[PDB]
Amino acid sequence: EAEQLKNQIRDARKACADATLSQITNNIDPVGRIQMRTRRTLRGHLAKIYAMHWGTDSRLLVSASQDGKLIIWDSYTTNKVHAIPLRSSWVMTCAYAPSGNYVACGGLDNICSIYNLKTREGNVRVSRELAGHTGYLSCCRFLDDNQIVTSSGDTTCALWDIETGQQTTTFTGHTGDVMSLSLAPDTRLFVSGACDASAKLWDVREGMCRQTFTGHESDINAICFFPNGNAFATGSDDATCRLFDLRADQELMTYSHDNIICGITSVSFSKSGRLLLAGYDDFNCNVWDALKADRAGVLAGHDNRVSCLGVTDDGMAVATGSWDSFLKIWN
Amino acid sequence: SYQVITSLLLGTLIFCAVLGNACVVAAIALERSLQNVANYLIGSLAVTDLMVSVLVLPMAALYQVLNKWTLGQVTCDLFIALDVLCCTSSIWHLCAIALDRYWAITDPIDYVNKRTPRRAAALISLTWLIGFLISIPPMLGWRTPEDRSDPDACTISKDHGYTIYSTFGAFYIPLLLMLVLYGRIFRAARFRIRKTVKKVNERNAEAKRKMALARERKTVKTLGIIMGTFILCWLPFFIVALVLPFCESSCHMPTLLGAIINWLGYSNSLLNPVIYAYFNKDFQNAFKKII
Amino acid sequence: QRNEEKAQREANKKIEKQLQKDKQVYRATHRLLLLGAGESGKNTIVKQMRITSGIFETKFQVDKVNFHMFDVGAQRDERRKWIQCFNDVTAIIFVVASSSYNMTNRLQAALKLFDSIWNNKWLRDTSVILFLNKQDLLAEKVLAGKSKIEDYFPEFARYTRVTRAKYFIRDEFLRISTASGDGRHYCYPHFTCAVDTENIRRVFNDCRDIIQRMHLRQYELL
Amino acid sequence: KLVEQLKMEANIDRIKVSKAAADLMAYCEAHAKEDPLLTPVPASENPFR
Ligand SMILES: CC(C)CCC[C@@H](C)[C@H]1CC[C@H]2[C@@H]3CC=C4C[C@@H](O)CC[C@]4(C)[C@H]3CC[C@]12C
Ligand SMILES: Cc1ccc(CNCC2(F)CCN(C(=O)c3ccc(F)c(Cl)c3)CC2)nc1
Repeated sequence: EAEQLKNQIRDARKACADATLSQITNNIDPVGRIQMRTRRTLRGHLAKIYAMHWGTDSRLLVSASQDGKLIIWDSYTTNKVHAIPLRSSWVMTCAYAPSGNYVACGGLDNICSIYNLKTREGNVRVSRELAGHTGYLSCCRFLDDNQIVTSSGDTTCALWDIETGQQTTTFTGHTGDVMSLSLAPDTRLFVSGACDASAKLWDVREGMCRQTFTGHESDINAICFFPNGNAFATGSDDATCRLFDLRADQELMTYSHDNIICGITSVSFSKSGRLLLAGYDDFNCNVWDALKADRAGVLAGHDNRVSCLGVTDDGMAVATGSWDSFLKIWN
Repeated sequence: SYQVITSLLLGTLIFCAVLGNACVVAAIALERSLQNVANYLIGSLAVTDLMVSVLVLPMAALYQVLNKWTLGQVTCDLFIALDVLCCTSSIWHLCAIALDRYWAITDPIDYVNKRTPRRAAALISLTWLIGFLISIPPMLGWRTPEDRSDPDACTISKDHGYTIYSTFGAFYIPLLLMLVLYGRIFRAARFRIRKTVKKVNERNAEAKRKMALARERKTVKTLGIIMGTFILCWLPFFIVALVLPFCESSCHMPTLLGAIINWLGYSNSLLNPVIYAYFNKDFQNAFKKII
Repeated sequence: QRNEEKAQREANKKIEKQLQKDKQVYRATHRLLLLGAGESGKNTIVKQMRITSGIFETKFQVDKVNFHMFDVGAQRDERRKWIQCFNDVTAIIFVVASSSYNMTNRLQAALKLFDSIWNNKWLRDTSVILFLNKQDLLAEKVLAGKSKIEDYFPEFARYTRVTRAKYFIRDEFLRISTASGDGRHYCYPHFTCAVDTENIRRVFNDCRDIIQRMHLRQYELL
Repeated sequence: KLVEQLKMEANIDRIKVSKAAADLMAYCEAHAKEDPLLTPVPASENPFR
């Protein structure tokens, strides 16, 4: 029955399409090209940068590199607060706790390593090791100081209680490995991207998939929520970005460009949500008008592939991390 | 005027040398892709050639065009020492590069463990110590200043000991040193190409033979270019600066054949980045970043 | 004002010093990647070279050359979209059991895996240190009179018994590197049974050879 | 089998995409006045130089 039960979902999805996003947002003229330029540059790391996360406090920043080093920057005045020695030099993920106390990382070691910055002796030491996964850790996000949701290559998202160190909740709805994971602003739901060309909305409180979005034609590498929380944006290897809505299961907008034949590595949203920034394989990051698919302008500024994007909690600045071992701060 | 057809050519040559050295010394500093020990040595060679091109080359042209030394009463010697310093430093930088290549190729373990940029710094210190040792003795006279007084001219010093000491230290010892080094790392490369055939279909056997022959041709072409540049530029000057001082009784050398020798020796500063930097693949791809 | 920033600046200076020192230490350390199925002679090679996670690090030193070794078979699936982390390795130690085609067409799977890994975009500028482990079992099976390699290499009849059969497995692995024609590196096996002590010495000599080729190509004498 | 529990999302109340586009563009229009990226803020209040 379930092998054909998707027919009803598809029929309702098609019949619900009454007014396209591109058919109604013409009440606003295009915002015009943006003149984004680099304000700060960061050169402490010495290998490929694979991940980056902004703190809720606008000051600090975290970046993970495959050299075995996790570092904490200082965006306003380029500086180093902490640079820690890793027990594995194969990390492709990092995340900063909203409380400003914890940092996590993971990668090919099949393990979520959680580092406590508020040690009584000051020196940063690992706090817990989350080794339940059987596939390479690809995304990580914090909910609280004792709660964390993890993505991995074992075709499974997980929820870990840091105090007990156990996989409290498990999400096995996917059929391929999952690489992208971002939480809704109301941190009771989240979405995950996968290489089976699907994005699934996860109900945290019950640990079950709620809605499946099947827009992309290839592996999804990035995903991020709209600031409202009722929508989110994705990024795939099909050289297209797509915007999905929870309450209307269609695709609101599709972002594509003629000069784009490379996959999308990371995506993020500004404070208002109108500006969607996506980092690409082609050395640069593009900025998109989310309501009319107009590319306001590119950033460039990286001599190797950009690997991670992040917009500050106040939306003031954009940070980009690339494989050239350089982090650029934009405004 | 007759000076115009000379001043134009000489100024264009000096400007081309200045641009050639400046591009290299800027491209190494700007880009961290080219920041390594071997390219640090090449950059030191480039800045030495820049010093030649902006310090001694334009003035040498100024003395040549005017035909007389009027820029100072006795200031000629200080300039020649600069000239000697910079030129022999540019010559011995080639030996430093050859020694670094020999140490890297023959002893890979030493490369992996102890080929720090400190090695390049020490090589540059020792390649400028040669100039410090060569240009200075004629400044105070090799033994006693007694015979080279001529206010109307500005020429190289002819002192009996010095016409041997300078010509052997600056060129001849470096010439055979580079010869033996680029012969050793010639037969090493040839033995390695032969090893890749001895220890390892038409698309198989003929491909092996053709790429081995191509590699042999390629290394002999590289060594031929480097050695031909070095010889064709410096050798006539350093054989004239030794044959002629011993035969001052019949020291005849036509100006239309002798003035060109001085500048062929000079043009080594222009031609050094052409083969050491510009033809190199790393710079050939790094210069694309500037447009 | 100034008081609270001098401490941060000197902490920055110390952090930068430690990062540069760690890079200097790492640069004098070698990089090697291992590939091949579990049915291959991988276990013997790893056990010699040592003297849950998807990456196991076995580190050592031979003749004053530091080696870092990464076996990566423990990563369960989907090698496609994380293999870019290993494009900076010096060479790949591809271990294939030469005696294991009889024991399914496993050797054809080794062929296709070798073809996929050699023509990889990330690893087009990297050498391959091939292995053809447990040749003794190949000799035992060939001397049985039936388990000749023509069953899974139907083109054997033209090659020129144990030495003749073993080299065809060697050479058809070389077709992947030769017909592609990288022109920068070359592939080379080393017949080993379970008790040969020359595996690490062979790997060290091979790394020295690769470094020599890199030097001769940098100054373009090769 | 288990796909039956995977496909129980057929009961969700998909509200009209017209309202989705409407409140999305309304959110953008209402929040465009507080987005530093959309319109460059003056350098006085900018913390990055
Ligand atoms: C190929 C050219 C452009 C560069 C290489 C050749 C160099 C060495 C040649 C080309 C032009 C030459 C100059 C042309 C004119 C004169 C005036 C005369 O008193 C002879 C010396 C002098 C000053 C020459 C010195 C040597 C010179 C600089
Ligand atoms: C040891 C040594 C000596 C000389 C050289 C090459 N030196 C080139 C010269 F052949 C140029 C002309 N020489 C001058 O002394 C001179 C004359 C007039 C000038 F205006 C200037 Cl600036 C220099 C003599 C040296 N390499 C190593």
